[PDB]
Amino acid sequence: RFLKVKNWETDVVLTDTLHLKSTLETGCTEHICMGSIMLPVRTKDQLFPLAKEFLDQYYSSIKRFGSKAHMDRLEEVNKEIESTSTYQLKDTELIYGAKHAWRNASRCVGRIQWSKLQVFDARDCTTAHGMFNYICNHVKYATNKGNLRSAITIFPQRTDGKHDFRVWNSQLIRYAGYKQPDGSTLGDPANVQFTEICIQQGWKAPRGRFDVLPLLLQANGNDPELFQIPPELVLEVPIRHPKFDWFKDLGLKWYGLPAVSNMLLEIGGLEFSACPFSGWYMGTEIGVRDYCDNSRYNILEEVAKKMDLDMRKTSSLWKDQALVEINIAVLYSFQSDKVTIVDHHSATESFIKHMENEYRCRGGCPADWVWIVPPMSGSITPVFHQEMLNYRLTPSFEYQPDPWNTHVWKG
Amino acid sequence: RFLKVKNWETDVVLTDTLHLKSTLETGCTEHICMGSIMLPTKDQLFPLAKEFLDQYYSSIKRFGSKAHMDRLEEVNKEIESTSTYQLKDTELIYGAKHAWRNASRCVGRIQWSKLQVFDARDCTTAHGMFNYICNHVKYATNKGNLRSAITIFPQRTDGKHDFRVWNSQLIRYAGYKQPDGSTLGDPANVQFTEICIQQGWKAPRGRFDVLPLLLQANGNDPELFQIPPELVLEVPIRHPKFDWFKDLGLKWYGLPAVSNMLLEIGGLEFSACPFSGWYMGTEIGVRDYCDNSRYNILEEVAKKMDLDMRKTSSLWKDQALVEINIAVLYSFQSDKVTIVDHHSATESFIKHMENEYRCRGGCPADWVWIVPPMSGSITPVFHQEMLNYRLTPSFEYQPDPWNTHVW
Ligand code: HEM
Ligand code: HEM
Ligand SMILES: Cc1cc(N)nc(C[C@@H]2CNC[C@@H]2OCC/C=C/c2cccc(F)c2)c1
Ligand SMILES: Cc1cc(N)nc(C[C@@H]2CNC[C@@H]2OCC/C=C/c2cccc(F)c2)c1
Ligand SMILES: C[C@H](O)[C@H](O)[C@H]1CNc2nc(N)[nH]c(=O)c2N1
Ligand SMILES: C[C@H](O)[C@H](O)[C@H]1CNc2nc(N)[nH]c(=O)c2N1
Ligand SMILES: [Zn+2]
Repeated sequence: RFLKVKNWETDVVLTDTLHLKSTLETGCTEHICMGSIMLPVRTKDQLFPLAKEFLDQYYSSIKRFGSKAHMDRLEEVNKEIESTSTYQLKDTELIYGAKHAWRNASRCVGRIQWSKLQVFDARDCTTAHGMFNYICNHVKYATNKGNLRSAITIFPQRTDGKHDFRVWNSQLIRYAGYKQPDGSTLGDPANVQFTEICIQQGWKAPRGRFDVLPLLLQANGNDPELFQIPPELVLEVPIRHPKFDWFKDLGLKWYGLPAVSNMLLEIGGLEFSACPFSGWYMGTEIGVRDYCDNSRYNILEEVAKKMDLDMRKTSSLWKDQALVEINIAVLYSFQSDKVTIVDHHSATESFIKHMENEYRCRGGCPADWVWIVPPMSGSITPVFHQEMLNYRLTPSFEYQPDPWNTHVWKG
Repeated sequence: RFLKVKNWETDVVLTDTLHLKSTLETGCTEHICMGSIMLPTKDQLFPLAKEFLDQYYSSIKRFGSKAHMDRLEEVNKEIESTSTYQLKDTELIYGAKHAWRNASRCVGRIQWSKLQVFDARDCTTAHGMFNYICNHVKYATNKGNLRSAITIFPQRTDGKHDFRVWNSQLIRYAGYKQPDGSTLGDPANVQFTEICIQQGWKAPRGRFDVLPLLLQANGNDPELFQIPPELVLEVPIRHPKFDWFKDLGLKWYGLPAVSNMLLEIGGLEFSACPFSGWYMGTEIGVRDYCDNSRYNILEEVAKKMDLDMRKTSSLWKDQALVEINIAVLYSFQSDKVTIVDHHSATESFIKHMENEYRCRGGCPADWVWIVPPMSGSITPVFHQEMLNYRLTPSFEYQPDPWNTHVW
């Protein structure tokens, strides 16, 4: 069956057939759409079909489907599963797997870059000190003195689910938030709980507005251990505005490297519960969300005051005005310091090109519209007007519950 | 089977049960989500009739009363005999209000119960349609102080005797195919503007020409009517700070009035039910003024503000978009024509969502339409999970009449 998507700005009509390879479920039914819901141990029995599915995909892509090497590899995996109960990915399969998880990430506007992904193989890792080193190296390689390169580091897969590798941080680099006795927060409000855990675990907190949190790392199902990224490995950008000279005295800065560490990479049935990955920012992730959610730094008031906007009625659009100025300041700063960043206009445009190309070359591109359209100026970006189809392909990145909810404490 | 919705800004969790009475299909499956697609006999009539009357009598606290069973019988009898039935005034008023209450794509539903309903079921001709519509326009406009209303022409019969209002809105500007190659007026309306010309309209060929109504009665060929100019309240667009804004020659109309939808109540189909409320600012300033395929004035505005249009990263589009929208609100306010801004309106839908969760057990909402087309994440609806499902009575899209009318 063929499914058509229309762009209402251009009238371009695309045809999806790739949704026919979709496996996992969406959360939706014929009676309810759960399209705006944020969140809508594996036996031999289920594992070989998944391995087989993945390996048929790998071997088609390299143009060897049906070859001896393909059959022999099916055979080899088959055996390994029924004798040790799991199996090991080859280097080529792991690289391919991790690229495709990104390619299949329907909530990711940056996918035009999916084939340029430096894969770091950390499957020989055994301790939390080992993980630290691996993560320091990724951070240095990815940062690259401001010329950001996309990368992922992949630690040993799940075994019995009692011996998991996890990164407890939700991003490798993030600012502490501290809830004060008066009910206010210093630093990033989103990170308060993580920051209490670290403090509990022994971290001595400076207690400023921008403290880079320590990594909290779990190897082999063991209790997590604290480590401090070397500051010289943490590129930061002070934020200033091209026209407004008072902007800088707001005291704002941000880190250059966005690096998601709390997700689970599934490849061919295997579960990599520690796979920190990193790319580069779209400006609005900082200027819209990080600075301007009420539940984050919430600097909109202070910025509108200083621009002397009429603040006594929402209808002056003072919030909208302040938000655009802040975002200007974020792109200006990153650009001035030569730290890679992309604006939301250029990023949505690249995506639509990527999306069309994926339809022509792959029969589709699963895309989640709620996530792809930027969180300011939606309708003046070309994705707003693009119909999309959302579906789940493997390999894939998945959410997992935070580890402090599920960890069996040892000693 | 009971479903939770979380607000990520407040942590407020609401529990939806209303979806279990969801009747129609969404377009999604367990394999594919279609959340972002624009358009995803006697034997069926009685169930539909029954389901509706059941909710009506429940609403008036008379579920399973003599009056209730008596009516179910009376309707059951009318259908068996006539193949259709007629709604009581009270049923029709309740049905229209609930079609709006159930509009998953409408941010303005806090207002659903203040809807003045005009029963035009006795209408027989286009001239009659025209009279009813002018009365609707004048009543709803109310010299700038807008009031919600719907006018309801006679229901579908054998489907070759449909009443349709061919315009997509009661009041829209003309769009013209030009020798130049570009587009004069509103490009949304080009086709329809040509159908009017082609039935005899005398286009004045300007940027802002109020289109003539094309009305169809009892499946007849449609006719033209010029809404009296003095009933069309228009607003000149100026900026509270930029003196030059005026010189762009921008105006919009005060009355948003959708006329191309099909209202379905208890299985009955009202193919002509133009309805109107009042504008959210962004509807004119973001979409009407700034869409590529619309008036598309951002470049012209950015220029007058002397912004750096060399690179997209100066955010020149975004800056101009805010100002264009500031001017829309300011103008409507200055001329005292009701408008709501997107902050105020989404904050209202949130309180209305809460009320519906506690009073009705839920609220179908299409997040993709609810979240404004500018500044999404700074409005509270950005962070609010929503469930989308189809309840009846409802408004539905229908084929544009010309594609269908046997001429
Ligand atoms: C090249 C630079 C990249 C850019 C500009 C980019 C852009 C984005 C943005 C703006 C989001 C949504 C964040 C939000 O608004 O909450 C996102 C989500 C995501 N991206 Fe990327 N991305 C990039 C690289 C990558 C990489 C390297 C990966 C992993 C290989 C990745 C995988 C994902 C995933 C899994 C999500 C969903 C996150 C979640 O569900 O919490 N992206 N992308
Ligand atoms: C009272 C002020 C009202 C406000 C502020 C309002 C707001 C809106 C907005 C902003 C949209 C999205 C429009 C778009 O972006 O295309 C919309 C859609 C809609 N509203 Fe309202 N509304 C109002 C009154 C009404 C009334 C009186 C009705 C019916 C009685 C109604 C029913 C609908 C329907 C069916 C849609 C979806 C139309 C479509 O799918 O194209 N609304 N509303
Ligand atoms: C590699 C990468 C590049 C890039 N530009 N952006 C991303 C993803 C972004 C980066 N900053 C945070 C975001 O990750 C998701 C954060 C929130 C998501 C979330 C999802 C589910 C539940 C929840 F609580 C939160 C990743
Ligand atoms: C009553 C009302 C008030 C209000 N503020 N807004 C609305 C709905 C708005 C009025 N202007 C645009 C929108 O009407 C329908 C928009 C287009 C929808 C559409 C649906 C299917 C196909 C298509 F081409 C277009 C209705
Ligand atoms: C493709 C997508 O479904 C389409 O562009 C939608 C997106 N959201 C919208 N939201 C509103 N309010 N109005 C619209 O016309 C649309 N168009
Ligand atoms: C409720 C809703 O699904 C949720 O708040 C989403 C909306 N869109 C988003 N879009 C992006 N890019 N990132 C997000 O975190 C969210 N949050
Ligand atoms: Zn869906």
